[PDB]
Amino acid sequence: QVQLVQSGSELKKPGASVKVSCKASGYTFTQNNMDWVRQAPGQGLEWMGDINTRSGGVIYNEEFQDRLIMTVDKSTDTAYMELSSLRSEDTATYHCARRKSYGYYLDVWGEGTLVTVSSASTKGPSVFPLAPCSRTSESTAALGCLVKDYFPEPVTVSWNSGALTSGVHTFPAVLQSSGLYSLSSVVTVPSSSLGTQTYTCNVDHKPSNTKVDKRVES
Amino acid sequence: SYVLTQPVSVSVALGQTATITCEGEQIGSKEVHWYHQRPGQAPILVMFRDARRPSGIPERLSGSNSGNTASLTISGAEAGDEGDYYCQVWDSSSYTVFGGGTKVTVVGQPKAAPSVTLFPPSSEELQANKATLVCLISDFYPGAVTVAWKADSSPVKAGVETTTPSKQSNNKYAASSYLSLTPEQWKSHRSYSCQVTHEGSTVEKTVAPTEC
Repeated sequence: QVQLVQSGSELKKPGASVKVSCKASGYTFTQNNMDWVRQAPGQGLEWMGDINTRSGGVIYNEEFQDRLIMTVDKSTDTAYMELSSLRSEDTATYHCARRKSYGYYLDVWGEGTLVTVSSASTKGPSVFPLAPCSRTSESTAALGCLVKDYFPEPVTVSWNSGALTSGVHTFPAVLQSSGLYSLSSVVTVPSSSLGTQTYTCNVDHKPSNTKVDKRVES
Repeated sequence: SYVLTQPVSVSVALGQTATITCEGEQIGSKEVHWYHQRPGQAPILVMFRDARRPSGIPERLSGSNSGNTASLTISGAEAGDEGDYYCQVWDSSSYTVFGGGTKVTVVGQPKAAPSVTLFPPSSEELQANKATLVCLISDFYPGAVTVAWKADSSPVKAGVETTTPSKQSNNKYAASSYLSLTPEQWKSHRSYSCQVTHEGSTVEKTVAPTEC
């Protein structure tokens, strides 16, 4: 399967630099050029540049040339983007995207890496269990995790190390006036399986290197 | 500096046809490619070289390009067609150029009533001298939803943070509302309620500190 796997999201200070990776697999790396495209929140796509994976020569969007270095490691089929002298307006999701062989469209896109540029402190979330106190006999039951007070985005949530997927609903975060985010993830279960199996949410906040596993039901 | 111009937004109803334009000087002499970005996902290629579809794209999507206008037509519109569409060209001097995007909303869709869950503050949070009530609202359509909080029937006009509704992979919307209280405020009332109104129907969930 053609895959383009990107490195994790990060918070950087203004003036610093970020280096994002894109590991390619499932095809011969030197058969396609690689491009980098970014998207600021709520905005459109902005092309940054394209690299020839055989020669390492690049074509840049002129606006980025002075502070963007695109390279490849042909020994690990990985493409890299290093953006320096970071500015607040560089906050965006950076995607690698494969260029069609002998063509000029982008046929496969990576999922993106969110880079936030800010002087604000990173803050890993506090995870609290969500359960009814005594809610009405019914075969449905809602259990959750409140991922509280984190910065920046993004956060990912899974349940029971990824085994639990059915009935899972992870909600988009609210941004509080304090500049911190919070989100919730809920699982709607069968009420009979409540005492039989444990339910644990797994929260990952890459910008702060925070990983939390929280037992909701035992 | 080659420029591509797209309309800001297009609405299309279920089963219907709509066209998104991509204007450029003499764009008919270039090859135009299109991408669809669904809410919270990465873009995907949906049309290349004006009118060719890549793997998995149904024939009800078509493309054309002539003169100064290229276009993408969505026919038989489905809920999954919602999202932002971008046109793109390669220019020998400007290199890769994208249009600004068109937001496509799929309308004429049927009503789905929301599922509402209200959670009280956890014991762990109360230990940390905080209390958040969490009201989760899922599987609704259309997006318009109003959320009101009450403390023993009286409206709460402090400590409420509600999320703007966002689309689920289900093509239905979700939203969250959070009420922040101190542990003393939480235990000072017999009940708290989250009231959600959707297309004229109101549903309510309640929590009681004495049940905790």
